[PDB]
Amino acid sequence: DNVNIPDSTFKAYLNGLLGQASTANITEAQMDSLTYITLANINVTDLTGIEYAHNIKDLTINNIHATNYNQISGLSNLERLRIMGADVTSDKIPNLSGLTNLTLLDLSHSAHDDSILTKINTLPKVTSIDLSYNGAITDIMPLKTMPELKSLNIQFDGVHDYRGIEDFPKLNTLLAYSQTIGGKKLINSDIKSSKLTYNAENQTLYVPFSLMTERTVNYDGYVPDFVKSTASSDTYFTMNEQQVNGNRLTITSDGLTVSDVSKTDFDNLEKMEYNARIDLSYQSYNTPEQFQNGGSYTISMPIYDHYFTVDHSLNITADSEKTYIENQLVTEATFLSDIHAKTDDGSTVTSDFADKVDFNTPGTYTVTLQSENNAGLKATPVQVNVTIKAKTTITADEKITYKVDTSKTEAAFLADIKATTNDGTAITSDFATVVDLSKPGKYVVTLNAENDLQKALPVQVMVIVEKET
Ligand SMILES: [Mg+2]
Ligand SMILES: [Mg+2]
Ligand code: NA
Repeated sequence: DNVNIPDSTFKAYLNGLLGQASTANITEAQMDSLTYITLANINVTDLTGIEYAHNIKDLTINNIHATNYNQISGLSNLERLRIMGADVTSDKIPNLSGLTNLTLLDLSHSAHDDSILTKINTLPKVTSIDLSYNGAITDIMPLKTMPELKSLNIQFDGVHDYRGIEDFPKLNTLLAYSQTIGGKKLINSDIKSSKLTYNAENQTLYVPFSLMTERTVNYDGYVPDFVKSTASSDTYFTMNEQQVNGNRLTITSDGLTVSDVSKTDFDNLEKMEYNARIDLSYQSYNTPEQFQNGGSYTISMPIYDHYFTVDHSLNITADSEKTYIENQLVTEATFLSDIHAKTDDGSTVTSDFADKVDFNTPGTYTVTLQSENNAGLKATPVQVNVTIKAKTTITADEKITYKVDTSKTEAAFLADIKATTNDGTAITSDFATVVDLSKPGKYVVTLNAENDLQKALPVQVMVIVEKET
């Protein structure tokens, strides 16, 4: 019954509580006398022995740079827990389902992500949570399953979607003002320039707000607008990492318009960033009814940040090899169908196929596809390997002559007339339904030959059976 507390600074703290020397020993009975533990702004790196304090109702930890927090997983009699630090990532917290008398949970000012929720949504008696100041917390819907949750703080947190909230069984307070959507867990899109609009007569660039796909949606489906201010604090818009001056911006409910944009400027556009405020103010949206009974539901004035990568290329995708046979003929049009040649726009594809592919010399030929949809076509060309295969050709003798009542098998006959194809393709025959060999005369057996790719032109052999003396 004397307790292992490996951290000198941690034990030092605890001895100060018991009025003993900083380096004194501590007793399973001494641990059990403890009503609270408050570690703040001291470098404590391991919490072992805590697993020991079975009687604390208050654990309060701020900025201690602990490696993890595992050892708290079963303090059944703990009522109020608080752990804050810029380094407290979500992994450092164990699952908290043991904490069966916990009413209060504050993990504010930390570096948690969404994986924290599935550790804390199994808490039976938690009335309130503060996940305030966690920028990487982006969706709070998993907390709908907690039975007693009444109050939730997510101030300054990057949540964007409130659809589901009425699922909360007992919630009457959501504090959710000033989210910074895309602040920690970045939002990026890779996009075709076709999705934008360049007008050369006005020299204007238009960017449709329909691209801002992670924008705030209130619980009832309401989608607030971006502010229309072109002040740097309100809108921060970037082209190729260069901030565009307010004087050039015009903002509507549909999108944003830049003036003074040249054709060269537009073509050179590789990146945009849209960082702006959302127009959602005091008393400007619906509140669900749960929160109207003397609670509060503020989801106001969020901030949105959205990175863009712009692609002006038009690219062509098609099957990249094909096989025809030796001397049949194909028209470029039939060629393109076969390989399914397509521009990414739905414009034209040309080719040199008629130039490169030689149908009379079996082999493999490089066709290069090209396409010019644009005012111009920096449409990089994609190559296709067209393959010609040898025509499957039977060769044989054309006459053979046998005595009556000679016995002959089919395979003997094909051997006798040196019947053969150019590729290992099997010859079929009407031989044994055409020749008699009991009755003299002239019999015409036709040879044939087929494979996966072609049928040969049939060949005739004249089998003469002569009544010889
Ligand atoms: Mg801004
Ligand atoms: Mg109102
Ligand atoms: Na708090």
